[PDB]
Order: sequence, then C-alpha cells, then structure tokens
Amino acid sequence: SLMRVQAHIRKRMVA
Amino acid sequence: SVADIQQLEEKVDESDVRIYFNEKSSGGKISIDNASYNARKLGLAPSSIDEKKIKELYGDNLTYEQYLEYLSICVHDKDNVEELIKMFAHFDNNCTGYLTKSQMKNILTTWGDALTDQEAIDALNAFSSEDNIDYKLFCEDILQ
Repeated sequence: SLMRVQAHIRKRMVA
Repeated sequence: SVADIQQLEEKVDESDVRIYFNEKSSGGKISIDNASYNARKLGLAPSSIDEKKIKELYGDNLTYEQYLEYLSICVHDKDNVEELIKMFAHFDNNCTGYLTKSQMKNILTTWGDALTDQEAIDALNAFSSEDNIDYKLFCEDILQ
C-alpha cells in the first residue's frame, strides 16, 4: 500500500 | 503487442503518450526516469517495482514500444483508497483519524519507496495548513 501512496504523491508532484 | 496497450490507450491519449515521448527521447529511446515522469504527467503512478520490472527486461533506455509496455504496467487498475487508508490507520495508535505532519513524514520517509524529507513535508504542506492530517482525506486527495 505504502508504495502506492508514495507513487501517487510523486505523481501529484509533477501535476 | 503482448501487454494491455489498447486498454492503456483508452485511458490515456495516444497523442499525449507520443508527444511526451518525443519531448524526452534521445537516439529514439527514453530513460526510465523520463518514462516515469511522462507516466506521472499522464496521471499514472509508477512505483520502484514497476521501474525495476521494465529495467530488468530492457535496461535503462526504452524504445517507443518498450515505453508503451512500461506505461501499461503503471496503470494500476486495482488501486483502492480503502487499502491506502488502512495503511495509515495501522499507525493511528490512538484511533483519532489524524496523524501529525511529523508522523506522516516519518512513515513516508522511512519505509517503502522512501520520499526525501523535503518531498514528504512539501506534499503534506500542500494538502493541509494545519498539523493534524486527516489521512482518509489525504488518501482521497492523492488518488485524484
């Protein structure tokens, strides 16, 4: 899960 | 193709996929890092697992078709907000529905695909002006 949360945060960082 | 690329290209626009590739390509190939950037611009959320899969198949630089296969791995149709909430809920020792910014930062920077301290705090500050973070709302927010 945590890796999914981190993945979406990095996504949000770009746009 | 072998990957589910037609379903990818129904979710994302092929024109954007192609345009973003051309923005970042060199010698007709794109680095994994730039592929992941493009994936994020398209609204997808790759993890280290996804990057490592594609790197192990094809190396650090991807052809167009290999980039399309990578994007298909990044789709994550099974992403589920309840699983993300339950992950944070595990750390909610007092069962308040809140974690402090520092608590959230520690989680995000210590395990998994760890963020840098600045990345974690910038993400948290972007979501909330206050120190108590409603992690249910945070998870609902980051998925959008």
